[PDB]
Amino acid sequence: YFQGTNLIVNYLPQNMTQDELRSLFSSIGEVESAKLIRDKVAGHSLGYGFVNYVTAKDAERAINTLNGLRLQSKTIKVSYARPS
Repeated sequence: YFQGTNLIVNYLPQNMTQDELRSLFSSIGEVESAKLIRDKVAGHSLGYGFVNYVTAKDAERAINTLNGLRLQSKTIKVSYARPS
């Protein structure tokens, strides 16, 4: 089974801010960094972000707890950020 600290969070609502993203994930455990991706020109969210936990165990708990969470008209996807 895969262990890691780094997550990608997809299908976030357009009005979710980086601070709200950080907060949601901070409820599980200590967050090393949370970054909401936005567009260059218009400042609008691209609807996804990266959340890295201090501990691997907390990233796993974040996936199990928050994957599939329904926010507004979106079902979010939380997974490990892995290459390919």
